[PDB]
Amino acid sequence: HQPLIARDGPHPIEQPTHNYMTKIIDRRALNAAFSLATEAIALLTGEAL
Amino acid sequence: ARHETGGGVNFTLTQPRGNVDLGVGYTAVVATATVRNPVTDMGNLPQNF
Repeated sequence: HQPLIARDGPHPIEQPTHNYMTKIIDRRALNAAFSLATEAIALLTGEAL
Repeated sequence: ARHETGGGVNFTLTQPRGNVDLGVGYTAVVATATVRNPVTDMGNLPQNF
């Protein structure tokens, strides 16, 4: 809401301006890596138990 | 006051007001304190007749 003043001059303000602002947000995406070794797979699975 | 345009309907709201200087004499002082901007650039212009 644009705030207004009634100015002392009788000259016309001609229009007030009241509008809506729309903004597109943005997007980013994060990253990580977890890597496991060869023999660690079979030990969690049970192939080497 | 209602005004009709092709773009839209205008409403203009007015309020008449009046002023009386009550004090016989000086009731108000302006005090000039600081300076911001030499809006006139102090350059060189020749006035051409």
